Amino acid sequence: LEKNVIATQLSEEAQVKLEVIQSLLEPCDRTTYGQKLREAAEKLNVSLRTVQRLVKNWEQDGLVGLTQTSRADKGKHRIGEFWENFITKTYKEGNKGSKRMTPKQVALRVEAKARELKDSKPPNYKTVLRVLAPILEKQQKAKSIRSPGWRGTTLSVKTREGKDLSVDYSNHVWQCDHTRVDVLLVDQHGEILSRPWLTTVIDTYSRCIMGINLGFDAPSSGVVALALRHAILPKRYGSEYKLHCEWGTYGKPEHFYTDGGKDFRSNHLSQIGAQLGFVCHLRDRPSEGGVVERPFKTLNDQLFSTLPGYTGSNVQERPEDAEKDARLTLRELEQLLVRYIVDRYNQSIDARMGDQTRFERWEAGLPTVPVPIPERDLDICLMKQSRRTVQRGGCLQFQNLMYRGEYLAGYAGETVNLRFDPRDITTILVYRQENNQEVFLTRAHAQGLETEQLALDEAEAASRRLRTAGKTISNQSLLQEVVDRDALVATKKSRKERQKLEQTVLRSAAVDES
Amino acid sequence: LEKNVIATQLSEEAQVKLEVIQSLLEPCDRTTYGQKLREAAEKLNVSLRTVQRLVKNWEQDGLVGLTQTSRADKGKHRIGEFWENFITKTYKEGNKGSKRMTPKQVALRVEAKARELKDSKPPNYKTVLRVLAPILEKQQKAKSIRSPGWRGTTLSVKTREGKDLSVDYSNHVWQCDHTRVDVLLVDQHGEILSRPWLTTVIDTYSRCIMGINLGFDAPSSGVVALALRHAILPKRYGSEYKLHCEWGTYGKPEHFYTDGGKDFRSNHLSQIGAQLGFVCHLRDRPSEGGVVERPFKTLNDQLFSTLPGYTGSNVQERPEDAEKDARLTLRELEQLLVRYIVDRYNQSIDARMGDQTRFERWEAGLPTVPVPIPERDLDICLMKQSRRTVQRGGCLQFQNLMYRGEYLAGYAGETVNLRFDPRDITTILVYRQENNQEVFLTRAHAQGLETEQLALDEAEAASRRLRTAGKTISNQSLLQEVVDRDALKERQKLEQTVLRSAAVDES
Amino acid sequence: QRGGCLQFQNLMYRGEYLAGYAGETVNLRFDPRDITTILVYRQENNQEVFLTRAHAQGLETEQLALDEAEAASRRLRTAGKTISNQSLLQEVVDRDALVATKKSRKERQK
DNA sequence: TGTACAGTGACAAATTATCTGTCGTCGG
DNA sequence: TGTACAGTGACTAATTATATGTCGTTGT
Ligand SMILES: [Mg+2]
Ligand SMILES: [Mg+2]
Repeated sequence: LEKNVIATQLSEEAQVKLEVIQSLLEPCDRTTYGQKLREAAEKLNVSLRTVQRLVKNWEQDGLVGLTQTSRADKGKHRIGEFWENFITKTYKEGNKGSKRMTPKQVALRVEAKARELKDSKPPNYKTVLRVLAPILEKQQKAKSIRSPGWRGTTLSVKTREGKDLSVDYSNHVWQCDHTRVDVLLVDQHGEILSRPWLTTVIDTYSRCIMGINLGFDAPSSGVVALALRHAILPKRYGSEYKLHCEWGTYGKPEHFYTDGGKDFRSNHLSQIGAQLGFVCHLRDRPSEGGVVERPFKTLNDQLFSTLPGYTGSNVQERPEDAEKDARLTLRELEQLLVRYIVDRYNQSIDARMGDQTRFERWEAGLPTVPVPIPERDLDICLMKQSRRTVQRGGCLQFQNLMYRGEYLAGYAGETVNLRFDPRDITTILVYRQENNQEVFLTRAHAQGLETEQLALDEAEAASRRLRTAGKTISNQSLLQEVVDRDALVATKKSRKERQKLEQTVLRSAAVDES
Repeated sequence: LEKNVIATQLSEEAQVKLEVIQSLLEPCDRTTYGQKLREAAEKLNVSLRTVQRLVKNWEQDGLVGLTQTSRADKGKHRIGEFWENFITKTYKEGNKGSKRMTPKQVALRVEAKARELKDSKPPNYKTVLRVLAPILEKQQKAKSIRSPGWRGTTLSVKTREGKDLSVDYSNHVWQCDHTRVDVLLVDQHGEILSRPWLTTVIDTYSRCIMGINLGFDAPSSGVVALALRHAILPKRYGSEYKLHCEWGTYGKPEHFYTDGGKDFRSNHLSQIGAQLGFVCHLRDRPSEGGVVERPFKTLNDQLFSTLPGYTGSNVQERPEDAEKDARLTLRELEQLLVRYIVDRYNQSIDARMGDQTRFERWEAGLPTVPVPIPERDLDICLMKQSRRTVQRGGCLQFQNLMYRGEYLAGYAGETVNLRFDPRDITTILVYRQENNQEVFLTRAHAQGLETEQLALDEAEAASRRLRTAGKTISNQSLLQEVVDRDALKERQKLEQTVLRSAAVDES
Repeated sequence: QRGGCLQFQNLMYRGEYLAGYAGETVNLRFDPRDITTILVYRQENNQEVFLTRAHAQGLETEQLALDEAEAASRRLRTAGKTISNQSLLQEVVDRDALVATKKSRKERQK
């Protein structure tokens, strides 16, 4: 084991004592000790015994023997031990759970106990503040602790299962999460809508952003599936994005690492994982998600805080003009956000490295050039209805719609896996199991509405209105209920319901991409 | 103007110059003074001309003439004006409206313009911070500015009319506004309800709290009417409040001063004010009404922060256990809050004075002891229906309910002023205009409901349900649309039940 | 830093008994001829007190001198400066500033 | 003149470990 | 070992108003 003490900058009295010690450092003759000790007593204006004591402190200890020594009672209160423990316990107990008691309130409890004990001289307010001083101080360091982070090139990710998985190359481990964007948006007229949701997908080996989905829709496994589709497929943008670089990323993960939200623990994402072959993993804590969490802070600082309609990070920062100053449509925010991610964010230097651009680290990081996946083969993203049973005459029933198709009647009594798109359920793909291998059977079409379209949400909402009204349900009556609601909304003086208008602007951006 | 300057912290070099000047205070002779200069040139390691300059700097400035003055460039920037104006206005434009541009982002705009102009030395980010530094300190100072306060016995309350009310004595100007308390309360079963609303009525002259209302209920001209009657009437509290002094505070204001909430700028408070004879006055800014507002910080600091279920003053300071650690019901919180106001707060020192309690100053500050008003005469709190007309058959129809009155058939076709209680609309007081004055006529009653009590929000909720149910309008039909929804829960009804249990304990 | 870590010359140093001092300030002493190991001292009223040793982590085994670590650090700074806030990284800043500015729709009436 | 409670600089008093004299004791 | 950007001490280079000599000029 080891120990040492070193003097800090000497005080002026300690400097003088240093000159006296140097005056007493040379001699070898008892006569010269006597001479220089007596002149040192005169120089310090002290007794000869005092100079002897000073030399002995510098002999048995360092320069810290000729600096002053602090008192033994420094940091001990002179009030009784009962009172110091009473003040300490009263403060701590006053803060259990939701309660928040101030030192002044503690002082009132001290005075109340003093009346019970008939103590004419209890600790006053300043003494209570001093007694609680270190208790309040420690707290202020514990809240502020910095984490070292990782040093680079070697990285692993801690899962909620307690397992640590390494990250070895680009597209080894993707991560994803959603946020509100801190910007208010307007419709194509200039009336306010909502703050949109931004979903990002990001590669853990390179920190390069793989894809995004920006829209008014609340988070869902459908939103995660749209974001995976954009991440995975090769990307191209028209001149209206004004890009100078290309996003240039594509291909599919080996693992997908997420929060514990229902969106990522949904059966829909699990079916996407099994078809594309990328097992999912839940993060242990939000602090393990640093690679996906931090980019939202970076976007707030570099991008969103400069745009009209900025709402601040939270209500306490909200500019009073945030609703007076909203101007961007969703299509215009996406033009800005994609220019930023392609020309700026993915072109910045990768932290934990300093040598490499984030994209260059993705591209050089690849084990091999990934083979592009044809867009039609992201049909895997369709939801599966785990079974339906082929009824007599080849019918299937799904969400109250009745479907028939080109071969189904030969399979009556079997169970088939319907695979469907929630954006348009008027046609469904039917798959069956043969030799424990799922195979394609046919496309099934909702009888009598093959020329229409219906999202699953329209069919579900119209079905509730039919059940509430007490009317029967069939393909024609369900279709009539849907087109009648859109006609009734068209009679409204605003033609607005929040979702109908947010969907109109979102769909207008979605179908302007081509 | 006068123009003086004084030196401080002189010594560090200057004591050597000071000792030189002390050696030179007198032109003793042309022969000897030159020798004193040539001697001082040993203490300062410098020529005769440096010592002659030192003596001239001393004689023309005094002690600051010993100290080295700061350079003329101090606080000026060498980057040139173009860049100094570009950097200053870029920051300012980028923090316009909702934008909050950082100096780093300003530096990026500097590099962008320098690239356009083919400059080679666009100011460095460290110098951008320095150039923007002065206009950041100003912003921080302009937020931090303290205001003094009324000092002594003289006080002039500013209104939105630019008129000031001179507050001369107790009950001259009361004040009121509302706020949330910062504690989550529970029902009598221990499940979460919501954070109550607290109303306070204060007298401006004494700063004594003259009345309160605490409840889950919403700010409304009803909650203001209830705060008014609790303030005006003599106060009684039982032993379960454990009070050791009395809230001996009552009587009628001459003026009532408020924020612009719809509770206060309302016909209902106008009619209360005209019948009680007090004038309604509007607060010009939140910062004029500190006598109402500041009771609320003191209560957070002295009372509510020390109670379980405390929620903080805002969402960034919310204790994460607040939703799990709630324990008090509305009846406990009132039994604590009333004690706090009677034993502590009204008994503490009036801060403007230092030598009176808030209650002592109120009681001594009355121009005379006011007579207690009869509890029946607080029927001026009853809401007014201004212009309903008597139908043939001696009838009045009102919020779907139909009413019959003892002389009312004499006045079919005439117009009547109806006074009613939102807590109990089974009965209506009917007044009519005669000789251009109101005269009382009769106590009309909802026919077939004389044994029954309906509050206005129940008749309203029953009417909404009845309209949407497609059933007919009648006194029972409305009662039928109450008694099921009664018997069969929704937070507002659960809140109302706990609020009712407190009102029961008031009886 | 947590777990008893210190940063010096861009290397990360781990202290042997240091972990209880996270969030505290310490001072430190080393021989410029070899900065693979650093001596950590606590600060007190007139004295530094020797606290523990600390060793460099993630580096090569060969003993690291101080001048050599400065050199490694200027090679990183030189490499970073080759990506000289390079023009792509700024060209965006005008167009971000000019999709805004152009959209003055906050209060436009007829 | 918005406002009033809790936290914070500035100063004074009682207590105690620490530095100084003076003398006595022991060693060279 | 969460994660990566904006603000910040600590040090250095370029520019300048300023302190120091040296001599010429004038007043005493
Ligand atoms: Mg999340
Ligand atoms: Mg208000």
